[PDB]
Order: sequence, then structure tokens, then C-alpha cells
Amino acid sequence: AQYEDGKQYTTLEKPVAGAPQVLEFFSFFCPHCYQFEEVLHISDNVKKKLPEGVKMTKYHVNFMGGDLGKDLTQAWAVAMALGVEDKVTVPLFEGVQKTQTIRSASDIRDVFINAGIKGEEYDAAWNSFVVKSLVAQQEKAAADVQLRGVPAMFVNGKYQLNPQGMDTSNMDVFVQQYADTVKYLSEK
Ligand SMILES: O=C(O)c1sc(Cc2ccccc2)nc1-c1ccccc1
Repeated sequence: AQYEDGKQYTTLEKPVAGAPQVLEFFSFFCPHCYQFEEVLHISDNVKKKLPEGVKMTKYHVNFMGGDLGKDLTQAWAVAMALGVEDKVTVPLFEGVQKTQTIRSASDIRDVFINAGIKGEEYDAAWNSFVVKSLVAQQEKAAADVQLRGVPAMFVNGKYQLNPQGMDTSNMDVFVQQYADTVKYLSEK
């Protein structure tokens, strides 16, 4: 077939019921995640190929970067709670990987302040149980799929994208193949 289990995607041996339709995992410490966001814009190109108002979810992971990696999962929970993902994603990537100016939870906070989130509002969210619950959702979802690597994408809790078997000589063709595969998987 043109799409083959084991090739463009793997199929979850233990499928995860009641999982989000399109679920991506990333870390601000992961270089390929950096590219998926700023160079390839995977998420928006997947979104443009899927039906209206499909639910796309994106979660940070703890298993890279030690203490600060776990701080970033809580900060991503803040970003989700406030709906400011689009304003902090690039400066967080650049602060961790480009300028290496993010060394502490305070440095993470400066990124939200600079992006226009009020200091009071960031701190209330950071300390909120709504955010603690978002942190728990992120960890649980990663545990449900025994995640050990990013970037990762899962469709309908049953199929995992496998980009390692895709031609990467042309960025635009790669993105299109990634997005068309997700669409194919969502339609199964
Ligand atoms: O496997 C690889 O080498 C590449 S390349 C890439 C972005 C890109 C595409 C085309 C040209 C330049 C960059 N992402 C990955 C990747 C690696 C491991 C897990 C998930 C994705």
C-alpha cells in the first residue's frame, strides 16, 4: 500500500481509548521540535489539511532538560491556560536553544512578561490548580503512549507518525507528506 503500518506510521500495540484526535509532544530542549515549530511549521500545516474545528493538542514533556525541563512543562500549562501559546513558543525555543538565556524559572517568566502577560497574571496562573491539572494531563498523556522521544505525533490515540522514513531533501515536500499522512490517519 502507499501508507503502510510499520513505515510512515507505527500502530500502537496497546491503543489509548478516549485520547485527543491529534496529539503532539515536544520539548523546548529538542532541536527537531525547534525546527518543527519555527522552520517547518508542522502544526499549522497539519491543521490546514484537517477538517474544520478538529481538536489539535500539543503537550510539553519532562524527560529532557532536568529541572528546567519540568519548569517548562508547568510554563506550557500556563501558556495553555492563558491561551498565549502563539506568543511564547518562539521566544521560549530561542531562549533555551539559540541565546541560552533561559536558565531558571525566573527567566521563563521574563519571556511571558516580555510577550505582554502581566506579572500578576503569570504568577497567579503559575500557582493555580487549573495549571497543576494541566501539568497532570500532560504527564498522563505521555504516560498513556509510553513516550520516550520527541517530537512525536499521535492520531486518534492509535497511530504514531514515523517521519524517520520520509525524504528530507526538500523541506516543503517533507511537511506536505507529514500533513497528508496525518490526514490519512485521521480518516481511518
Ligand atoms: O530525521 C530527521 O533527520 C529529521 S529532519 C527534520 C526537519 C527537517 C525536514 C526536512 C529538511 C530539514 C529538516 N526532522 C527530523 C526528525 C527527527 C527525529 C524525530 C522527528 C523528526
